[PDB]
Amino acid sequence: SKGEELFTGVVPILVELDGDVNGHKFSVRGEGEGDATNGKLTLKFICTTGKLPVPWPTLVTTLVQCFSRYPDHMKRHDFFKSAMPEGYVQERTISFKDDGTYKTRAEVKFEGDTLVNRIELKGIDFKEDGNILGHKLEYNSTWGSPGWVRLALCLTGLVLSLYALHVKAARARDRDYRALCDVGTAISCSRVFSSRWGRGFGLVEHVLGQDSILNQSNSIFGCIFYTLQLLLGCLRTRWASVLMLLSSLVSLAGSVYLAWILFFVLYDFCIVCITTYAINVSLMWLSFRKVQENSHNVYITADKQKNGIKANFKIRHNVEDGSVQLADHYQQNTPIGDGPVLLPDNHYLSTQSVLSKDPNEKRDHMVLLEFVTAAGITHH
Ligand SMILES: O=C1c2ccccc2C(=O)C1C(=O)[C@H](c1ccccc1)c1ccc(Cl)cc1
Repeated sequence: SKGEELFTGVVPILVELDGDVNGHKFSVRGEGEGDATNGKLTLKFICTTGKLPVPWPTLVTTLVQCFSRYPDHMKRHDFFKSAMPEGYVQERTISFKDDGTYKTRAEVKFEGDTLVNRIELKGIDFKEDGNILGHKLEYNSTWGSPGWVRLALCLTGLVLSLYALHVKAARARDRDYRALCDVGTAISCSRVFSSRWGRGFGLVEHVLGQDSILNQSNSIFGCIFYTLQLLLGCLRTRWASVLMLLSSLVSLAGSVYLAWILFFVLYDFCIVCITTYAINVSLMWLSFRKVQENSHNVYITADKQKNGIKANFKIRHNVEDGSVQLADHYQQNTPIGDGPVLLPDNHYLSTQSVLSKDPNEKRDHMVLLEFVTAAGITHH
């Protein structure tokens, strides 16, 4: 499109937002530059009216997708650049799960040589004690709390593993030892842990042999597993999530096998064993959900009825208590001018944000670095 030649250089950016959230009114100004060739934008935002009544991360999506890098084979699907320089109107509803809602309207046009994004934001039905009005979101921290849930599952698993190990040693030093989990002649964790399936899952011998250092009491694997689940719960990166998922899968397989042993070989209803199986399914589901929550894509489809596009996506904001806050975005773009625009096939934008602070800025502010690439259409 013709508007493309407006984006091959470095473009200055002005962003102006006036907001009102549960009656707390505020203004934000941002300035910076966009480099669509690299899909890179760098902007600094100031709250001009004082302290921002909402967390900065929640405003990132509102505070210029024409700076996305569309690969050469997808240039015919770049609506945002084709609406320039006249621009487009971008409207959104952002629904925060179990809390309030943002409603936004923006005009994005060229004024002289400046790309200008002017926004009105109205937020309603927010909880004063919630994560938003309560300022409980993490800004950019790379480690933090694991969350009450993960903490309970992992600590419980760790204590039960510790006691299991203690039982195995005590029973090995005394046949008449009766454990806490020795409930009856048919419920004896002592008998379970001291069975050959109590070491290396009764499998490590047949593969790596009996001297292998992997031939540890199953509860040793328990200690390491729950410990790593708990520390990985403290990291805020993709790879920690995948590791949590893989370890959860291994624990799942081992738990299914050990349950089969419990009911069809040992004829034992080991209450502590069933409990660790349940905890392990819980962690399986949590790591599965975590991996799903890792996706940051903007899903774009053409809207012929408005000669523009529509998009929807989910943002997950980290909460200081270790939980996550969902923000369901629904988005509409319509051209301002009357010249031709590109209506794309289905695709998505992949975006990466880096939030930081300016050590020299005394006003409430956000430094933002962003890389955005279009994808979702295979080049073949
Ligand atoms: O030694 C064991 C055994 C022998 C026969 C039948 C069942 C089991 C176990 O549950 C197993 C455990 O003790 C052990 C376990 C049981 C109870 C509490 C903490 C740890 C365990 C290890 C790995 C997984 Cl993934 C699940 C459970």
